[PDB]
Amino acid sequence: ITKDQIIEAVAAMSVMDVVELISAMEEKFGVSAAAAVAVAAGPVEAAEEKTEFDVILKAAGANKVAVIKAVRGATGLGLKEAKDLVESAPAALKEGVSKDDAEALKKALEEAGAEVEVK
Amino acid sequence: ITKDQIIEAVAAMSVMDVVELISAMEEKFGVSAAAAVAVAAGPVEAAEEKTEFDVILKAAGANKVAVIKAVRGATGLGLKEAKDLVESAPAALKEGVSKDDAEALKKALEEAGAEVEVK
Amino acid sequence: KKVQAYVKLQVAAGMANPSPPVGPALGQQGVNIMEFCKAFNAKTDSIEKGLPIPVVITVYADRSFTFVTKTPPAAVLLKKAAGIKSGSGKPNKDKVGKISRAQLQEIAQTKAADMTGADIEAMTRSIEGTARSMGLVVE
RNA sequence: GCCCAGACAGCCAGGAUGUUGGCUUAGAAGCAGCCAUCAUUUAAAGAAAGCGUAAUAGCUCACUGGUCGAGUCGGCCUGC
Repeated sequence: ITKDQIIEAVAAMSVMDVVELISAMEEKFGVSAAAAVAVAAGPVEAAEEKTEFDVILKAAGANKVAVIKAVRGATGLGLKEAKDLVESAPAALKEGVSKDDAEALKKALEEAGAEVEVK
Repeated sequence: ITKDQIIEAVAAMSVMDVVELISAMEEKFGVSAAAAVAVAAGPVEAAEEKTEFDVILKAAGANKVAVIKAVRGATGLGLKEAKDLVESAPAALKEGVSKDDAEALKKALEEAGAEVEVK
Repeated sequence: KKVQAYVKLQVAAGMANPSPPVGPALGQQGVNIMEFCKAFNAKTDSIEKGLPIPVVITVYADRSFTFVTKTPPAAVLLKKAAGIKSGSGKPNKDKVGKISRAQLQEIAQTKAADMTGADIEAMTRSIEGTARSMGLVVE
């Protein structure tokens, strides 16, 4: 495909689609030859934009449990892993999830009464 | 500034910037108060987007037949099925495989002279 | 088919009737305490007679019930580690028994699937929070 | 002394895990009584301030967010 076309294709690909991609090139060409695309692909400004999916916990509902329960069930935490971060809300309830999964997670949390925003 | 404006503003900064904001808030408000902000920050999908694997064919190059061979060996698809998945490059060569597998898999495609991508 | 209740706790392997404490309870939710009795002390047989294991039980959709005897160790061996029979009326004033560091990580791990926490040091604790408010010394 | 980092009260959703803490008690399982009142999971949940059960359950409160939106609160003294 045209080089310009490839550039545009990469811009459309979610950072997830590009990560496994650079690691992919790494297997064949090697860390040396694949270094070119690896260093150029990373700049997908996914971090430089503060973005988009994820399940951000804007609010959650005056009680932990319900919210944390969902968190504990979605992440898997005892009594200091989803009770020192799920409050401020470190919205990173989960990462690298599709639109549907992120949508489903949001639902579960909202059911517990968690005002979640999906970036 | 409008709350909505702030949300967008935040979703514009770069990793470094937000870490500077959440830190400034911590010094001003405090680990307890500033907590409510060191949150919406983190989820700046820098890792969420990426640290997960499926193989995808970007291009087969001039060695279509060669690429097909590899595909027919990995997937086990017939000649007609294989070529159909190589020509239009319907991506997904095989999913549900681990890192090493999806990794090594491509280490059998590009050798045939094909540009692969894993999502 | 839409009517369903759910709740059950720790029942002494062998005890059921009479009504108190288990009568109108899970008796006015659809299931009766006629059977379900010999349907508990006839499955929990070959274990420790003195083991208050909480069997999870749904309710009904017809009239019947259901059963699932999960897994004490955890709670037991904790009371039977510093005298379960003779305890201190006011725990924190005196002791009753003692336990080593080995038998601290022992009752630990063996309940991680209910007890919640990452790292074994976080597990060794909490149980150290549950340490004693019932005699027994830490060391 | 507290005040424009909109809180204090409404409304929405939320009050957990070890655990029915122990002892005691026919039973008591946050809530008869006797002792303590720790920790694991978070903006925030007291091994629990009330209603409730035969004992559970169920329902509220404390605690904190969202939404609703400006001075408030504690105290001293004096005139009638």
